[PDB]
Amino acid sequence: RKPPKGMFLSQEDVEAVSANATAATTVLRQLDMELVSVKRQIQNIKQTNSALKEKLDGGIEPYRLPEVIQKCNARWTTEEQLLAVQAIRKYGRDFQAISDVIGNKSVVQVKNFFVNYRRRFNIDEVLQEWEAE
Amino acid sequence: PSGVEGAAFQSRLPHDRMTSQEAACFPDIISGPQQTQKVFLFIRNRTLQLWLDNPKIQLTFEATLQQLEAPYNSDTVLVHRVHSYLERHGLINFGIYKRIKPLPTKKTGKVIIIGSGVSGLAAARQLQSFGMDVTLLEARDRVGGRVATFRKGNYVADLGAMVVTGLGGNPMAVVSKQVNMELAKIKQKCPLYEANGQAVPKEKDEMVEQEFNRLLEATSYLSHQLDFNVLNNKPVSLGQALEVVIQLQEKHVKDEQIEHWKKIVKTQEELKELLNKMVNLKEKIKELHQQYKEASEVKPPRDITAEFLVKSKHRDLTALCKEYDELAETQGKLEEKLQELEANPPSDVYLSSRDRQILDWHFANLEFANATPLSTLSLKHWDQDDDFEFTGSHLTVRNGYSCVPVALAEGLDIKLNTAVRQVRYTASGCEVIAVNTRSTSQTFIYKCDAVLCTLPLGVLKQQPPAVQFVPPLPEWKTSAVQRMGFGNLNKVVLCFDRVFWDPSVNLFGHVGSTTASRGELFLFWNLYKAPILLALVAGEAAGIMENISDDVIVGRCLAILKGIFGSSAVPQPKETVVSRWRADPWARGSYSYVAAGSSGNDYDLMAQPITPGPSIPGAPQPIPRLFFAGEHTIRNYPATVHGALLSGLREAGRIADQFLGAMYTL
Amino acid sequence: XXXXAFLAAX
Ligand SMILES: Cc1cc2nc3c(=O)[nH]c(=O)nc-3n(C[C@H](O)[C@H](O)[C@H](O)COP(=O)(O)OP(=O)(O)OC[C@H]3O[C@@H](n4cnc5c(N)ncnc54)[C@H](O)[C@@H]3O)c2cc1C
Repeated sequence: RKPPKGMFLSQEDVEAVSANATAATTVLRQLDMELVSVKRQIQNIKQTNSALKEKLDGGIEPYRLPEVIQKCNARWTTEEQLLAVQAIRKYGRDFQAISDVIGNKSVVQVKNFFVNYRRRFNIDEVLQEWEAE
Repeated sequence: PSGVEGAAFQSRLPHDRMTSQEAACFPDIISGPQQTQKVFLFIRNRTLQLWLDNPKIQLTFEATLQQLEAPYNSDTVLVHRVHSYLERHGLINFGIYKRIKPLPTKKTGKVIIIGSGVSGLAAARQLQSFGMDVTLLEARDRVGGRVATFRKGNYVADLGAMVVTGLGGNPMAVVSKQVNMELAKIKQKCPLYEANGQAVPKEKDEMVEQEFNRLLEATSYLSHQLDFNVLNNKPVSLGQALEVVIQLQEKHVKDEQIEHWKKIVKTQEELKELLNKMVNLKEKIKELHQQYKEASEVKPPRDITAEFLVKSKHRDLTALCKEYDELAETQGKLEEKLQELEANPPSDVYLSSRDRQILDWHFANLEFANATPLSTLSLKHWDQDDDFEFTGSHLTVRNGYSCVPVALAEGLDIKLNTAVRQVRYTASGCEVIAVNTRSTSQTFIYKCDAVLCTLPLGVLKQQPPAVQFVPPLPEWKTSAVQRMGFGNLNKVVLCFDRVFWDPSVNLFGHVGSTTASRGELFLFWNLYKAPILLALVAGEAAGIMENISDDVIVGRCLAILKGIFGSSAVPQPKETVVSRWRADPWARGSYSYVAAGSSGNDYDLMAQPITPGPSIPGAPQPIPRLFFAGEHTIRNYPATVHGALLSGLREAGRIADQFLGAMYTL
Repeated sequence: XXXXAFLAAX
């Protein structure tokens, strides 16, 4: 009922090789062609990838800046308020970006800021202005 | 089994059932009550048992009944019916037994038996046992036919049959009890030696062997489970089936490799797109960094837009740096995966040259067992006797197998050197025209009631006919004779003066250089006490090697031997013998096989006796005059010796029944 | 072996 293990006996395959007197060596040669074409492709992409790998030499170490550690203060300096408004204008709703720009404010505090001063800082206008971009 | 079931087993019979034959002889029993059937069965088994427990003497009905116990010894006519049925079809009192009731004073009916091969001898001994006038016509100057033993001094070696394929249910068991045969076990271990003389490593050995068996099983699965049995309009042979299975293996291998390398490609391309990403990212990070520096240049105090600009670019830059570090992690992962894939590649090939060579040797072994190119065996049916295997280890006859036919020919009327040239069977009897093989003008005529024809299927196959049948065999029997297969197989006896091989090794191989030459001298046997080695030639090679002189052949032999053992170790053979069976005109081959397009059914056709047309027109359809026996006739055990012998016993029973009458069927 | 037992016809 079942072929031996390690033995692969499909209907489609048998009918496919039986058709001709040498459909055997035909299909087998086709497979050899597929095989070699594939390995060629491998060589190719291996070399382009080796080239790209050569470009990235140096990493980004020269361009990495140290990390500011400023604790979150609840009070909003007029400085930090202005930072904020600009940050909105550039980032829109990305509250995280905004928090990182200001540095000593958390995202919740950010949202609060949004709400409280939403009148006085016309934050509506600001957001739509960012949306234009 | 053991007990009376043991006997029923030993006699190739189901201890708990009535066979079709027994049904025919005893239709009152089977159609009747189960109880009685069981009685019958026990009577049969117990008689069997008796004979078997001592087959050196005749088992008379009186004796049988005397040793029977109640209630089984009540219905004495049943006991008698049974005893006779058994005696008749030689399930008992067959072979060579001291006759209790001395042979009948005056004979009855006349039977001419063509050929004193084993089937022949067996039947003849039975027919004589039953009191007919039997006479045998052997073309040769010796008995046995395809049981042939070379002897010179103490050198003794079978060019014919040689192996007893197991004793469980083998009549030959009985015969051996009757005849002094030095039987010896066959140590199954068989080393292989590539063309060079280097032994094949156990790794290789077992791997190949296993893949072989798996291939076979594969073909079988192809055959029965898939009904792969007719490619073109031609039937399919084992050969083609194996070839296909193999080609599918190679193809599958290629598929595996391709899938794998393609996985690797896909991954490589992922890596590519990744790298591109990372590079553009580093560019953006470079430019950002620059801009941040330029914004840091603007020294404080600064209005808030400026401060926002520095803070901004710093945020953005730390961001892109983050992103890039992630991408670098991902690159790490892709790279190690690619090392994994590139580290685990599927098998390079399906079969190497050494592999395919050893495989070829296993195939040569197969072609040897069946004595024919696997291209010829019937895919479906080539293994149909397989379900009747004897149990036990296969043995060899140390003192030459011929010791048996000879022993069978004691007391028989045999005419050696008599080639039968024509068989004439008529409504009123038969006449058989034969010539003296020595002086082929010296003619003989033999007239008789019936003619039992143990002519080798090859001889029957001959064109133009070695033996003429008048009137001609009918279309159905001829066609059966054309469809069947007769194979070829030869042996080379090498007689040296001292043992230079492994005396604990019974058989060892030699792997053929090519596919074509895989049969060519592929196997050796040390079975004899004497320094005698036996080389085999099978397959395609067996037919071609017959057109080559002895000396050349023994040449190639000693060559391979030297290659395996060393040039300063292989003496010249004091005596050398080479069989050519396909040449032998009293054989025309080795034994039969189930050619593609043939089946077992044709073995049955070969057995069916012939009934001649009526002399006077409008006369009753006669008695059957022409009977066939022999190895090619017995569906469940062809190409053997036990096979022959049984066919002989069978026909003798049939013939006797026909002319002396069966009194046990009432 | 296989088939086959040992040295049979098949
Ligand atoms: C090399 C070889 C090895 C074998 N090894 C084994 C083995 O190991 N184990 C096993 O079980 N079986 C084996 N066999 C098969 C077995 O030997 C035979 O099948 C068996 O002897 C069949 O006997 P037979 O009587 O039917 O044929 P035969 O023995 O050939 O009887 C036929 C007789 O008819 C004679 N005859 C032929 N033509 C004429 C004619 N025109 N006129 C008058 N007489 C004629 C022939 O001379 C012959 O004597 C082997 C066969 C061969 C060739």
